[PDB]
This record gives sequence, structure tokens and C-alpha cells, in this order.
Amino acid sequence: INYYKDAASTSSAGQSLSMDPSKFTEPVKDLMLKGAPALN
Amino acid sequence: INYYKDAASTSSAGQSLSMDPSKFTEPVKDLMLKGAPALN
Amino acid sequence: INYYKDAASTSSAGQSLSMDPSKFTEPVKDLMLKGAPALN
Amino acid sequence: TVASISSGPKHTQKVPILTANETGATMPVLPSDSIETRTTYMHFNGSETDVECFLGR
Amino acid sequence: TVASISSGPKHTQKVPILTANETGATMPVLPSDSIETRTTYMHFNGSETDVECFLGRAACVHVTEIQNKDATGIDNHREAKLFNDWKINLSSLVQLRKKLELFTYVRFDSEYTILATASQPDSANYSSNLVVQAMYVPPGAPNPKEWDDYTWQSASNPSVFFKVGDTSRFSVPYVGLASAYNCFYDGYSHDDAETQYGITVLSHMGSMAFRIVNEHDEHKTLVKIRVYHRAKHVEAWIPRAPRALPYTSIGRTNYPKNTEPVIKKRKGDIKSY
Amino acid sequence: TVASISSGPKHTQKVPILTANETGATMPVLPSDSIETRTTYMHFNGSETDVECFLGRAACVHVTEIQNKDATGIDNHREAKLFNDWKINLSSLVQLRKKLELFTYVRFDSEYTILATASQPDSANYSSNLVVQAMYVPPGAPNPKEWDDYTWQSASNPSVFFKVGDTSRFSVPYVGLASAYNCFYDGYSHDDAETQYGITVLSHMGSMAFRIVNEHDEHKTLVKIRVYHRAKHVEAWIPRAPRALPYTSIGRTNYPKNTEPVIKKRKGDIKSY
Amino acid sequence: GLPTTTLPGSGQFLTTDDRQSPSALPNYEPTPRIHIPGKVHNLLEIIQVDTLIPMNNTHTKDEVNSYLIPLNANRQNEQVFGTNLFIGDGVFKTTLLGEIVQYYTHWSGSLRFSLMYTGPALSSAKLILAYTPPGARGPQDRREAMLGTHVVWDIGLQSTIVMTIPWTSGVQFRYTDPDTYTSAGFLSCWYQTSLILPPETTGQVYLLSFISACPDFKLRLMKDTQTISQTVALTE
Amino acid sequence: GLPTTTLPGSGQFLTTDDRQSPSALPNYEPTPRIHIPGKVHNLLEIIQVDTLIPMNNTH
Amino acid sequence: GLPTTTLPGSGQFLTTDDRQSPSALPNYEPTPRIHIPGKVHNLLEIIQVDTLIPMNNTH
Amino acid sequence: GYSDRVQQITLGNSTITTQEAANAVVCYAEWPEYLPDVDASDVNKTSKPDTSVCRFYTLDSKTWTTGSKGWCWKLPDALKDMGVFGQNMFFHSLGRSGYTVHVQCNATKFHSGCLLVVVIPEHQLASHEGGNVSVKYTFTHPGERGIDLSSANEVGGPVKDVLYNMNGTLLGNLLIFPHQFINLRTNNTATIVIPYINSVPIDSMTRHNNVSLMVIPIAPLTVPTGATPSLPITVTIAPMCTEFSGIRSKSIVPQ
Ligand SMILES: Cc1cc(CCCCCOc2ccc(C3=NCCO3)cc2)on1
Ligand SMILES: Cc1cc(CCCCCOc2ccc(C3=NCCO3)cc2)on1
Repeated sequence: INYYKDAASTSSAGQSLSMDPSKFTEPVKDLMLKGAPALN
Repeated sequence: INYYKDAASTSSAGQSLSMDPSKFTEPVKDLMLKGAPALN
Repeated sequence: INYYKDAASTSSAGQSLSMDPSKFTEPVKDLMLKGAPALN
Repeated sequence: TVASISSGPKHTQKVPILTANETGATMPVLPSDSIETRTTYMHFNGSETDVECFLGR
Repeated sequence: TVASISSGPKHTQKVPILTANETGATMPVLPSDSIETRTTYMHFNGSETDVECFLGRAACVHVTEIQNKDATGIDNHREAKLFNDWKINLSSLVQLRKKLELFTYVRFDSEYTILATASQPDSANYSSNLVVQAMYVPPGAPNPKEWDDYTWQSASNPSVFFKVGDTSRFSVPYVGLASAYNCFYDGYSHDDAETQYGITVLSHMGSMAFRIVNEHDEHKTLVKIRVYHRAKHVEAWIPRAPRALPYTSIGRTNYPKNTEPVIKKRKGDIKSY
Repeated sequence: TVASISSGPKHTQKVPILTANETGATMPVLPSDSIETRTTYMHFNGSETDVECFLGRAACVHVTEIQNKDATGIDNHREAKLFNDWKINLSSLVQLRKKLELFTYVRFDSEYTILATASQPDSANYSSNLVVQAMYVPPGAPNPKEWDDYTWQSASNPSVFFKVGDTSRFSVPYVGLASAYNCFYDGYSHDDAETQYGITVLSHMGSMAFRIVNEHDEHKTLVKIRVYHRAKHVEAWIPRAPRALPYTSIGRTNYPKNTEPVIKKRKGDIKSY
Repeated sequence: GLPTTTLPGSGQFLTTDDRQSPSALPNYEPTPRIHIPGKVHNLLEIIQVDTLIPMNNTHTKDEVNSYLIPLNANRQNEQVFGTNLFIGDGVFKTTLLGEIVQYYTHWSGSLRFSLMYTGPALSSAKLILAYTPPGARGPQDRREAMLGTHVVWDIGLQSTIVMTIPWTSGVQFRYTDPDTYTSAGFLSCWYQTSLILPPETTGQVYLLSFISACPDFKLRLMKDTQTISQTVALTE
Repeated sequence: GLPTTTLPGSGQFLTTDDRQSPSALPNYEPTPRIHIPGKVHNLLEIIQVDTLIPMNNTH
Repeated sequence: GLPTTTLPGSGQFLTTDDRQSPSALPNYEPTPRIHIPGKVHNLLEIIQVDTLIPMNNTH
Repeated sequence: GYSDRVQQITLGNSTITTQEAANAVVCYAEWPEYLPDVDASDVNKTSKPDTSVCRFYTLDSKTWTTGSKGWCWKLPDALKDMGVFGQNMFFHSLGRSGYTVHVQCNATKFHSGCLLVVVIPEHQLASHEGGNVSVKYTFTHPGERGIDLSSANEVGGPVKDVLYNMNGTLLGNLLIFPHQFINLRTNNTATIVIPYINSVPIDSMTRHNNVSLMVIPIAPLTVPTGATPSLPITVTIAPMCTEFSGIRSKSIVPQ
């Protein structure tokens, strides 16, 4: 129950439960498959 | 939920969301169209 | 919502909205019509 | 609720303003019995003159 | 909502930017009438510029002070600040005043908050909790004369009792006699030759009176009252030019003589940046 | 969810453990690519590492102090701590700072808690409950000059009044001018040759000002204000390397000269355990 | 009895909170509303009405004359006036727009700047108005000025010209109190050809200038105005 | 335990507010009402009865 | 008036609790979000990127 | 061939023609109308003299010269003596009215000058004394003569400083009030229709003026060479939808 009118006044947000490290761990242009050779 | 009986005791009103500047910006008797000459 | 068991403990009563001055303003035995003569 | 109704000139045999106070009544005479009036509404209920309100603070 | 639409080159006989200001209108010209624009959206509603919002926060409207001390031998309680009052009015403190006078007539319910804090100037001991009584005294009511008169019985007059250090809060419906409160009034109370001119004649909303309920201790205690006012359910008509010169009086428009130029003089030419 | 799957002997032409790190990727290698594993489940969600959780607890962001004393003959209230202010900022205290600067841009609503406690250094008597007023003074607002200026009327500026010893709490929406707050800014406010460099130019969010509402008692009272800040509704972009050296200034990245080696030297060889 | 816990902030008074309160006057009936022309709902409604700018600020005490921008007959190539666009300060500051902007911390949007010509009907003139977006200096000559937002105004039957300063900005809000990072540009005006008076006529002619906000405009984060202060409470 | 916040005005006594209170005499039974002529409901009922004006105030 | 009882812990400030608060800036409209590459949601996302180890610590 | 430019207003037994108008303003976009019952309070039937009061009265003329500061008239005061409008005014307890205001000033295509014609609802004047000095009655009831802002301060009178609108606000912002300019080069008249604006349904016509009409030179008058250096300005005003109520003995007002 929100007792207040504005959105800033609500409690903390709830877990992204998004999670996708590939923008950080695999930003390569041509896709690399694990097990296939790195450099062909 | 109002806890009180009288109307003065309720919280602030809620946004007019009315908004019509023409009583102030265009109080002319004969309607002016933008693009048409001001004085004919 | 009454939180208490006894009737004395409830808040103020609410407007009679009864209003009938005739017991005070016209307690005459034979009915008087405005416009007709007072004493016939 | 109307506070006053519209009323115009009168030339009658029916005079609501002559009474006999000896009777003990207060006859319910209104502005419109003796002048020409226009309609107006009450806009009011008499809420704050209820005896519950009068003795209730 | 679009804030700007896309618009391209123009070579017309239809010129929206030439107008005649003598007419009194402000023609609704937009960026896209005179340059080439791209679409953009507003992303905004204008929520916080609603008059309910503009006049709806608490503003300090009055600071007064009363003291708790032995009234023994005081010939004039009112004068000893044994209790004090306030000739209700909203124009005495001038921050909120400039805001309201942007409009001619205004209608609203009031929510009052009253903060009361105590001060003990003369080196002291134990302060026993003081309870303030604020009572509303409308026009034609027995004004109180001592700090403990029959008046304070307040059997028909709303009064609130709260503790110094705390705050009291309650809300009063729009008590104006007309349909709106006049922020301005170019009239008199009657056609006399010497009667006051202004609103003060119009805005006699009675005074508010404060006192401490406690009897006196051995030391003296200064209690300073601050009244805050918040408009709720606001309705405002007829905008006016904002106040430029300083204020001199509650209820008159008068400005001080040999005031200073209110428009900042350029350091340079008309041509200067 | 499985944390590890079961995997057995391998004799392949398909080697997941040989990669080329020059590419910039971190290939997702697992225990089961190089030893024989058994199934096991995660039993865990990673709840408490969510950025909302990481930045979502109150941190002390500021400690200031004001005193209640007779202002009689004080030529500079600000200077007597008759009231004081704070040039709002979140980078002054450095525990919360290292946490935020793990990201480049951050967007969130703030919840402030303000604790105020009193101290009476000079042997004293009865302390009358002091009420603090915190008022937000945004850029381009009449800065206050005495501890009881018209400014404190605060008719349009949000202010909170609470008691010393208590706490005040309220929450302010994300007030940034852009889409996010810059944790870093490699720019200037304009292309001048001597204008400051950093964020300080970007992060001028105005100051907050505190005062005691009470007049003075016979003794003096020190009130020390602690502001706590909790981010709610957090959004963070572009992770960066954590801060290694100590901080020297609000808003610049500068580290102190002749600082000490931050990597612990081995007591022994490279070969040591 | 229901169990409760009180949180931090209990008992505080925040002048901006909005809650219910007991009415001191239970059951009172307010006066009926009657109709009054002119109701205002948003300050955004009124900042679109244009008002005069004391552009000619060069005087030494406030005078009707600082509203008048003078024009000289027969000058060529030269500059009529210049100003930066800090709407919360300087020329703009006393105008209704300037005056309202000052109740808020941030503004964004387009401005409408118009000039109404007041010279004899038998005279003629061509002026150029130029808006210079942030990043360059106030233009120093028309050549410089004409490379940015500009309108050649031809003085005619139609007496006023409405120039718009379209919102040109990286950051989506600027500060109303003048700030660098957040600065908006310059506005200048020059003779395009030149003012020419008819025979039997002489002297200076003046332009009146107005400012109002486009429907585009946004103002946010209310605060207190530097435009009004006081030293003791007023009395009756 | 449900989390609450108290507002300004807590603890005040406003002589005009209208709320519930515990009864000091739990379970007590008031005397029955009997009929009495003359009940008044509004002060507006009675100000319509006319009364004499001391017009000749000169004494 | 509804009867209440306050529990132990009333009035405490726990830096880790998560509740509602009044907004100081009623009705204010925040700047629109635009898109920015790189959003992080969990610290678990970033500790999977490898970084260099100063293994040769002997200096 | 209708132009914004030519106009005819016929009201009662009087007609005005202008061949050089600049549209007309209707305050707050509302046209004068009678008092509806739903808004009524006084129970009295009102009197609506119609055509005998709703006609055009031309006040005495003013003279714009290079030194003029501006003039100010109050309504209904300015008309307190015009024909039956005025009689009705002194004879009823309450009255109500809207007006058509037509300000006239013609010159030639060699003159320059520009007047602001503005209507200010509830124009409460300031005392030039400062403090809380009041402005006596007579001073705010100049009658058809109006107030001449270039006249000298008098005692008990209002301040007459133009950059401050006679009340502590700047001349430049008067444009927020219904107004129209007369720019010799464009315009030769200004016309404003004023609906009745008050916080009560009907009021006293003598103790309270509800609008001040103000004509202020802003771009100074500049006449052609060796022309006479001045032009007359004439103000003609017509009550419209007038209603009077509460008839009796006939008010006696100061001075
Ligand atoms: C214009 C304008 C508007 C106002 C405000 C009018 C408010 C009505 C009267 O105000 C009060 C104040 C206090 C109390 C009160 N009752 C118990 C304690 O205080 C009641 C009404 O004043 N001028
Ligand atoms: C990066 C970064 C983020 C922040 C925090 C910005 C917070 C916005 C402004 O903060 C306040 C603080 C106090 C108040 C306040 N109003 C009434 C009392 O305190 C309002 C806004 O600072 N730097």
C-alpha cells in the first residue's frame, strides 16, 4: 500500500533479476564459441 | 480514505489539468488565424 | 468503524435534518391560513 | 431549494400581511408577500445550528 | 505529446511570424514557424505549476510571543505578554504575500500548523512542561482581558491545547463572507470622507489569541509562537503584474519613498552582452 | 538451477580451455570443462548483490554543527555557527563515495534521515527542547544571512522542523538536470582557459541550511547534525575500476603525492605461498 | 489494541507534506461560489502572455524609457541592441516571465521574442534579429550574427515580428539563476538595410520588445524568489 | 507490528474535534426515553417565533 | 480513534530498513531517461569479467 | 471586404464607426451578461433601464503632449454624472454593469507615438506618503476628469508615478491585463468590452470602483516638423447589461 502520492516516496525497488554479463564479458563483434578455436 | 467528516479537512486537491491560456493570450473579439494577415 | 462496545462511546450524532417550527410558531387550535383574515 | 420565488405586482382581497398576534402564532410571512422578488436559492442547510452541533464542542 | 513537430524549408505567402501586437493578443508562434525542426516529445505535464501546488505548501505567516511569569501585580496582562493575540491576517509576512497577490481573488481552505518553542533567558532550573492554548476569537466575541478570564472557557469558540515544543494542526474551511477573498479592493466600507481605503476594511477576520495554561514557576519562560499556513483546495481568478517595490503596510499597496531603481542598470551599452 | 552438471572423462579435438585473451572477451569456462564433476544445485539467487541492494542502505554523508546562543552582538551568524549550511554533495564522506564510483552514471531517488543530538560542554542547568529547522536552499534562492532572516519563512522552499534527539526523514525525487548524475565528467563548463575541471561544475545541487528555532537560554547548547542518505530506485551504467588511492577533494579524481604502494609486497618470493 | 512501531520522522513537520486534519469549524457552510471571469489554473497559462522587456536598461533610475529601444535613420551595417539570455536576470528579470521563472529552479523550452515598430507610417526599415546558441561569443558584427538563428524583419503594415529562440541544448534543463554550463546564448539585432524617415520627419524612432514562453516550456522544482525580502513583519 | 509515522498535531486537544472514547461505565443501561412535547432540533426552528423588542429604550 | 500499542524498537533508525517517506518536492517531474549502453544490474555481472593479478608482488 | 480595421458599434441610440481599428478585446474572453438567479442573493427584482443607460457617453477630451505621463479613470465613477446612468447609480443601493470602452486618437502618417489602453480589475492605488497612509475617497473618485498622472502629489491622494502603475508593480507587466495599443502608424482607436468582475454578485456603485481604465503614452508623441506638438485623446464609454437593485432615497457621497 503506498500512503503517499509521489513515486519517489515508495520503498526500495525489488530485484532486477535481470543479469546479463555478456555486454561486459563478451563484447566481441564476431561470436566466439567455447571449444572452437579462438583464432581461425 | 477520509478520516474526517468535513471537506476542509481533506488533503490538497489534485491537478487541474485544465490549462487554457486563450482567455489571457487571445481575448480578441474577431478570431485571428496564425499565418493570415493580422490586419486586413 | 466503532472501536468500542458501548453506544456512549461513539462520536457526535449527525444532523437532525428534522426542523419543524410549527410546534413553536403556530400552536393554534384552529388552523390559520396566510391571506385569509386572522379573525373571522 | 428556493430562498425566494419570483413574485410581481399584487392588487388583492387576500392580504397575507395583516394578522392578529393576540392568537399566539407567528404567521410565516415572506419578502414575496409584500415586495416584488426574483428567484434566489438557499445554498445552505442549517447544519451548524443543529442542537447536536451547538452543545457538541 | 509532441513538443516540436518536424518541419522543413518554407517559401510561402502565409507568414505566421508577422503580427500586429496592437490587438492585445499573443499569437501562438512556435520554433517550427521560423526554423526547420525535428520531432521531439514533451515528457512533462506541468504538474508543479498548478496553482494548487504553488499555494499549497506551509508558509510562516506570523511569529508572536507570550511569557509564563507571576502575574501578581500586573495591571495589564496583554501588555506583559501574559497572553497575546493576533489580528489574523495573511499579508503581514511578505513571502507568501507576493505569491498570493499574483491573483486578484483567491478561495481556499486553510491548514494551520503552530510550532511553539521555549526559551529561558535568565539562568534557570527545572522547566515544567507548558501547555499553550490557542483560541480563535471571531468578530463580536468577548475579547479576553486577563490570562485567565471567563473567555478562556471557550465554550462555543474552537480552541486547541498543545505542549510547547510540539506542534498543533487543524484546518479551517474558507471563512470569507463573499465568494472569494479579495487580494485587492479599490473601495471603502462606505462613502465617508475619511474612511480607510483598502482591504483591511474587507478582511477583518478577527484575531487569534494564545496563552500558557500553566501557573508560574520560580523562573520566567519565554514561549515564541510561529503560525504556518497552507492553502488547500485553491481557486484563483484574474492574474496581475507581480509586486516590484517593497511593502510597507498590511493591506495597502503603498511602497516606500525614495525606494531604489528595481530594474538593474546595464554595465555597458544597450549593445552590451 | 544447476551449479555444476555431471561430466566425465574427455579426449577431444574440442578444447574449451584454450582461448585468446587478446580479443577482449572472458570466455565462460566452468569446472566441468576441465575436471570430472557431479551435479550440484545453486540454492541461491544473487539477491543481495543487486545494485538496488548495494546502494540502498543509509550511509552517513555529512556531519555539521550549529549552536544556540545569544546572538546579541554577533556580526556574522554564519560564522558563529548560529546556523550553518551545507553545499549539498555526496562525495564529501568517502565510504559511500567508493561504492558509487564503481559506476559512471547513476540515477536514483534519495531518502534523507537527519539525526541531531545536543551537547552541553560548559557545566549547565535545564535544557529546553530545541527544534531544528532544515531547509533546502536551491540555486538562485535568497541565501539566508542571519539565523532569523525572512529567508526562514521558506514560503516556497521545502523545510522540515524536528526536535534535537529525534530524527527527520523525507525523500527527494531524482533532481538531476540530465538523465543520470555523472559520477565522473571529463569536461569543463565552457571552453575558458582557466575554468575548473571536473564534476563540481556539473553537480551544483545547491546547499541545505540548518538552524535552531529556539531563542537562547542562559547556557550554550551545541547541536551536531548528521545527514544519512539512502538511494532508492537505483539505475547504474558503465562499471569502472574501483578506487585504489585515497581521495583528496570533493569532485576531483586527484590522489595525494608520495602516497604508499597500494599492492602488498610479498614476504618472500614469487614462489612463496 | 493493535501493535504498531513508529519510524524515523515521526513528529516532524515538513512544510510540503499533504495530509488530512480535523476541521476547527465542524459543520460550517462556506459561501456559494458565483462565476468570475479569469480563472487561472497553471502558472504555465500566464507565462504565455507577452509583456514588455526594459531592454534599454542604460538609465540610472527606473523610467518609461528603458522600455524603448531607439533606432537611428540612415545607419547601415550597425548594431541595434544585444543581451545574453539569462532569463532569470538582467533585462528579463522584472518581466512576468522572468518573475515567474524565479519561483522555479530549472526551465526548458522555447522563448518567443517579438519587436513592435512605432515609427511614422511613411518610414521603412529592414532589421535582422539573431539568436546565437551557446558555445560562441555574443556576435560582434552582422556577418558573425547572421550565421546563427536569424529572421530578416521587413517593417510594414504588419507592425510586429515574432522571433522564437528555439530550444538549443545538450542538457534538457537549464538553471533559472545564471549558470555557465547551463547557459543559453545571446540575442542581437542589426540594421539589414537601414531605417529611412519620410520628409518633414525627424529624430529617433523606437521599437517596443516583448517576451513570453512557447507552449514548449517547462519549469520545475519550486523555490523562493530573490525578488522580495523584508526586515520586520509589516503591521496594519 | 505495523510501521507508523505520527504527524504534526499528535497529542493536541481541539475542543471541536469529534472522535470515539472508551466508556467509563461499561455496560450500563440508561433510563428509557418517555415522550415530552416540545423537542427542538435546530436553533433555526426557534428564531422564527417572534418576541417583543424593547424599542422604547429611552428609559 | 483506533486503539494501538507501540512495540520495542519504536523510534529507532536502522540504516537497512526500507519504508515509505513523504516527498519533499511534491509533484516534481524528473528528467526523462534516455538510453545509455552499459547498464549494470548485479555485482555478479561484473565479477565475471577478468582482470590482471599483480602476481609478481615482490617489488 | 470586411477588415479587422473598420467597425461599427451601435448601443442604444448611439453609434460609433472606426475605419482604423485593430480588432477589439473582450476581457478574459467573456462578454457582459445579466446576473443569473443561481448566482443571486438579494431577493429584490432588479431594474434594467436598457437603452436609456446602455448608450455611449463621451467623456471630456485629454491632450497628449510630449510631456504627458498618462491618465486614469475609474468605473463606474467616470460615469457618475452621465444622464440616467448616473441617476440610477445614486438612487439604488446596488447596481452591476459591464462596459464597451472606445479610446480614440488620430494623427497622420508622419506622426509616431504609441499609447497603452489597459483595464485593471480592482486597481487599489498606493498613497505616495508610504507607510499605511490611506488614499482619501475624493482622490479615488475623480469623476469624468479622471486622474492625471502628470499632476502633482496632493495630500490624501494616490502616488502618480507611472513606472509603478500607482501600486508597486512595473509598467512593463500591465500587459497581463486585457489591453490594446494605439500605435499612430497602425491603429487610431482601441476598444475593450468589459464583463462585470467581482467577488460578490452585485455591489455598491459608489463605495467601490471595479476597474480603472488607464491610457499611458509609452512611445512618446513625435509630430512632423513644425506640426503642433500635441493630439487630443477622447474616451467614449457605454454601460452594457446594467442592472440596479434596492431603490430608495438617493445616496449622498463625500465632496
Ligand atoms: C485573504 C486571507 C485569507 C485568510 C485566512 C483566513 C482563515 C480563517 C480564520 O482563521 C482561523 C485561524 C485559527 C483558527 C483556530 N481555531 C481553533 C484554533 O485556531 C480558526 C480559524 O486571511 N486573509
Ligand atoms: C551525485 C549526487 C546525487 C546527489 C543527491 C541529490 C539530492 C537532491 C537534493 O537534495 C535534497 C536535500 C534536502 C532536501 C530537503 N528539503 C526539505 C529538507 O531537506 C531536499 C533535497 O548529490 N550528488
